[PDB]
Amino acid sequence: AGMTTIVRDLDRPGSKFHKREVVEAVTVVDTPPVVVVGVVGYVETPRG
Amino acid sequence: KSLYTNTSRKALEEVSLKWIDTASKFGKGRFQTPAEKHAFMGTLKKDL
Amino acid sequence: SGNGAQGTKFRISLGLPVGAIMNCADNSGARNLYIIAVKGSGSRLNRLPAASLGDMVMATVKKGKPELRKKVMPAIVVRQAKSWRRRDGVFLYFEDNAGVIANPKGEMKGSAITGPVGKECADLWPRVASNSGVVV
Amino acid sequence: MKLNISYPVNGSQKTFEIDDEHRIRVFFDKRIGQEVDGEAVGDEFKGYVFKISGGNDKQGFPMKQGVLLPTRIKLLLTKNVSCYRPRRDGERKRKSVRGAIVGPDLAVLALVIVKKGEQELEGLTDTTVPKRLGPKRANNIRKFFGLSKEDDVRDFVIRREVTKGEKTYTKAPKIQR
Amino acid sequence: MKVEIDSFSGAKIYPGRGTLFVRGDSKIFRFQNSKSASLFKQRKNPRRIAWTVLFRKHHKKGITEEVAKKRSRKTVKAQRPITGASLDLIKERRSLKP
RNA sequence: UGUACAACGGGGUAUUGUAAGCAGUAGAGUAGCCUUGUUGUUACGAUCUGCUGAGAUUAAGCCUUUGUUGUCUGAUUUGU
RNA sequence: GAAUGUUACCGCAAUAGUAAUUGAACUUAGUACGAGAGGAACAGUUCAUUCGGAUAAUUGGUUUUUGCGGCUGUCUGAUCAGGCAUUGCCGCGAAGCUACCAUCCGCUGGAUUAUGGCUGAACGCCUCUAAGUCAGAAUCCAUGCUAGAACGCGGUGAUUUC
RNA sequence: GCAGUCAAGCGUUCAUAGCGACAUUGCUUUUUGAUUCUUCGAUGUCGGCUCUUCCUAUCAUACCGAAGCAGAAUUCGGUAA
RNA sequence: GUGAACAGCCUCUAGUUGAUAGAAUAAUGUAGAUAAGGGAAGUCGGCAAAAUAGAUCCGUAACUUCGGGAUAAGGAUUGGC
Ligand SMILES: [Mg+2]
Ligand SMILES: [Mg+2]
Ligand SMILES: [Mg+2]
Ligand SMILES: [Mg+2]
Ligand SMILES: [Mg+2]
Ligand SMILES: [Mg+2]
Ligand SMILES: [Mg+2]
Ligand SMILES: [Mg+2]
Ligand SMILES: [Mg+2]
Ligand SMILES: [Mg+2]
Ligand SMILES: [Mg+2]
Ligand SMILES: [Mg+2]
Ligand SMILES: [Mg+2]
Ligand SMILES: [Mg+2]
Ligand SMILES: [Mg+2]
Ligand SMILES: [Mg+2]
Ligand SMILES: [Mg+2]
Ligand SMILES: [Mg+2]
Ligand SMILES: [Mg+2]
Ligand SMILES: [Mg+2]
Ligand SMILES: [Mg+2]
Ligand SMILES: [Mg+2]
Ligand SMILES: [Mg+2]
Ligand SMILES: [Mg+2]
Ligand SMILES: [Mg+2]
Ligand SMILES: [Mg+2]
Ligand SMILES: [Mg+2]
Ligand SMILES: [Mg+2]
Ligand SMILES: [Mg+2]
Ligand SMILES: [Mg+2]
Ligand SMILES: [Mg+2]
Ligand SMILES: [Mg+2]
Ligand SMILES: [Mg+2]
Ligand SMILES: [Mg+2]
Ligand SMILES: [Mg+2]
Ligand SMILES: [Mg+2]
Ligand SMILES: [Mg+2]
Ligand SMILES: [Mg+2]
Ligand SMILES: [Mg+2]
Ligand SMILES: [Mg+2]
Ligand SMILES: [Mg+2]
Ligand SMILES: [Mg+2]
Ligand SMILES: [Mg+2]
Ligand SMILES: [Mg+2]
Ligand SMILES: [Mg+2]
Ligand SMILES: [Mg+2]
Ligand SMILES: [Mg+2]
Ligand SMILES: [Mg+2]
Ligand SMILES: [Mg+2]
Ligand SMILES: [Mg+2]
Ligand SMILES: [Mg+2]
Ligand SMILES: [Mg+2]
Ligand SMILES: [Mg+2]
Ligand SMILES: [Mg+2]
Ligand SMILES: [Mg+2]
Ligand SMILES: [Mg+2]
Ligand SMILES: [Mg+2]
Ligand SMILES: [Mg+2]
Ligand SMILES: [Mg+2]
Ligand SMILES: [Mg+2]
Ligand SMILES: [Mg+2]
Repeated sequence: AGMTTIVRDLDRPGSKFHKREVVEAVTVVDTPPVVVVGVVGYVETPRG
Repeated sequence: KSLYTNTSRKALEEVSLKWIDTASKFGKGRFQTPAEKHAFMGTLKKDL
Repeated sequence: SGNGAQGTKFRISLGLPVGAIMNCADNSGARNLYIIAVKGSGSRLNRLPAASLGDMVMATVKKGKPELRKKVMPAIVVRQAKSWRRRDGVFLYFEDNAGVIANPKGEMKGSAITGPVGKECADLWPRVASNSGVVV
Repeated sequence: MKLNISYPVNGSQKTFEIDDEHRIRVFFDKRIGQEVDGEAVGDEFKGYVFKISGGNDKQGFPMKQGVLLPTRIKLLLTKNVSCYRPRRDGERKRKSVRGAIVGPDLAVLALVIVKKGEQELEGLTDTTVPKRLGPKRANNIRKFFGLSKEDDVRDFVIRREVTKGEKTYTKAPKIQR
Repeated sequence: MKVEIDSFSGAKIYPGRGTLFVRGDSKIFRFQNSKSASLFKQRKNPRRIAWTVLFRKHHKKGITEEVAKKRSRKTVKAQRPITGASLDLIKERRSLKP
């Protein structure tokens, strides 16, 4: 779909930014349920 | 699904969002919601 | 950075390539600082090395006391101007480039610092913190 | 952050602490004087209306009615103004001052119960503390009893008892005008 | 998370958004966009640029029912008497006459 | 021949910075006629203010749509 | 892109390519070692350099959005609204493109080299070596990642009557 | 230009940790010579810029063996391009 | 008309509207522009480009053949009504 920004506290002991907010870019992908219509079954061979 | 079981610390961190930006990407978005935009601006020559 | 710097610096946009002249910010006698090198910087064919806020460069004094001129000495960037971006989200820039002359340990030659100082440098160089008025 | 709450009808006060960003949040962006309903802040206070009267931030700097702003600024203060007691006639000092608009930086919010909720708040509505002093000036004694210039104050002046081990003394003011 | 506001125009500046300027004398300006930020550098005066809060405030634009009254006041009347005098004999001597 | 498709139109989202028109005891001022002013009157005046965050533009690779109008069998070729 | 019945969908994997690099701070630790002066490292943590592959939420750059406004000179009697000045000029400017000027991401198994070893004869002793064997590197093979043989291949759908 | 063999010496003592005279065996073809085979009915000079790839006689980085290696630093050597 | 102007830019009279055309807007070009921070570090070399500019007022060094150097340099101002 697209991108937006996030704000969140950071959990990273040792870091200068432990327990501090950071702003971070994120992507969003549209994800309606997938529908299951088939099964396909593979076998091992000396040719792959 | 990832091909390995990362331990990274960076992987493993359990984030918890605080705020998701939601202003218009179609320009310099000043407002999260139409409600917020009403608040700040007041009545316009359209409107009620 | 490096010797005498306790702490690290998250990367900040480079604003001062070699040849940059920045305002000298202390009271040591020096009016400006001409950057001839950046410490701990690496190498790529044709890249200028460049300083950022809180970097230690190697500089000379183009304008100032004659006792301060004609030699290379270490100094520290305290104000940038090229905008750069903190992890908290903000793009921020000062109104001038400026540094303060210092010794390899990171101790300051002078005793005051005129103007504001960027935190990322304050955090990085104790005696620079000391002589600061407004940080950020 | 501490809420410092007064019930001026009773003369009471007690403080209250709150560790809830969402409950706390209600006071944000409000100013001194603005009124605030109760149920949000706590279920104790369901009903109760609070007038915001001031308070300190960390570093302790006081709020100041009128400034607006939700930050801190340095102001030039004078005689007869809050947050400054002049040491010398004609002295004015430049001094940091916290804004009047509430924010998460405040150590203490100063609230003043304006009217009472559906329930009693322990050390506040259930305890009452009497005025230290009584009327001293002649006509103030008259109005504090509604008297008309006929009744002669001398005996309406209040009298405070005090024991000297095995002696109990009675001392009144000294009427004036 | 704090929503800042635009030094020049007075717009809300949600996080990481617009730019921050630290002036020569440690005064910190905040712009929400290059628009406000250019006008600022141009030495334009907010109170003359019509779309700004500051301008509208100054010109009293669309404030309407903020000048509208309210219903805010107390309702007290309770005696505590005088500390030290027995608050008992302060209501039976409180019987007035007119 | 339908949760169709398109062209408009509407609403949103943006950009700019307050449209034309009209009005005004705002305006350095200026003319003209007298009944020569106890705001005299009639008009002119860069700009200002009000209606007016208005007007304009906004998919051409933004979003949306119960509205309007329209479109929905031409051509060629393929086989173990 | 012809031809291997047609057409469509989903896949296999021969062969070929292949990628990650280096530093510092903290901590270890003022420790081990040392008369003293001095003075490490492994494990752990935070960042960085050089390189690469993307991406455009944010910030920045670009402007024929000739979108909105402003300006000069002229021309349309004035007004409104405009034309011309090889894009007249100026401020702002969405969208797209885009930058260590912006953000995000860069995998883990095996087998080996040097070398140190086991057991162990030759040579009753002794030997890491002769047989056999353990451990082992920014190496190598795979995992992973990119093509996909247009003369390598599998599974599956539908397959024309004037 | 680079690498060996012998080992008298150097290295407080001690040939060979690290070196190494007198001699002497080689390798290399980015030095310079020597030659004149190809090109004089023409194969565009020097340097730089850009960009690929290759070699190893390895400067750094990985893992090692040695030291006149206490530590820190360094030097010698191996597998390594 | 603007303007110092036979300049540039717009216009009247007169004259042209001739120069293969259509559809797209990949690379690389030619010609025209812009870029954050730095500011010649690029390069044989500031090559190219950028910067400056009109008019009124103020202010103007070395040196000199006393004529200059000189718009030296450096500044302020500029619309409409
Ligand atoms: Mg956008
Ligand atoms: Mg100074
Ligand atoms: Mg170069
Ligand atoms: Mg000089
Ligand atoms: Mg000090
Ligand atoms: Mg008296
Ligand atoms: Mg800009
Ligand atoms: Mg922009
Ligand atoms: Mg149609
Ligand atoms: Mg308006
Ligand atoms: Mg296109
Ligand atoms: Mg409609
Ligand atoms: Mg056939
Ligand atoms: Mg320590
Ligand atoms: Mg010793
Ligand atoms: Mg590299
Ligand atoms: Mg225009
Ligand atoms: Mg008109
Ligand atoms: Mg022309
Ligand atoms: Mg853009
Ligand atoms: Mg990169
Ligand atoms: Mg991989
Ligand atoms: Mg794997
Ligand atoms: Mg294997
Ligand atoms: Mg053994
Ligand atoms: Mg072995
Ligand atoms: Mg063997
Ligand atoms: Mg043997
Ligand atoms: Mg590797
Ligand atoms: Mg094929
Ligand atoms: Mg097949
Ligand atoms: Mg000999
Ligand atoms: Mg020896
Ligand atoms: Mg000897
Ligand atoms: Mg050579
Ligand atoms: Mg010959
Ligand atoms: Mg020859
Ligand atoms: Mg020849
Ligand atoms: Mg020839
Ligand atoms: Mg030729
Ligand atoms: Mg040739
Ligand atoms: Mg070798
Ligand atoms: Mg070895
Ligand atoms: Mg020895
Ligand atoms: Mg290589
Ligand atoms: Mg090789
Ligand atoms: Mg090779
Ligand atoms: Mg002719
Ligand atoms: Mg021609
Ligand atoms: Mg053509
Ligand atoms: Mg630039
Ligand atoms: Mg400069
Ligand atoms: Mg040079
Ligand atoms: Mg220079
Ligand atoms: Mg050079
Ligand atoms: Mg030359
Ligand atoms: Mg040269
Ligand atoms: Mg030139
Ligand atoms: Mg310019
Ligand atoms: Mg001269
Ligand atoms: Mg004037």
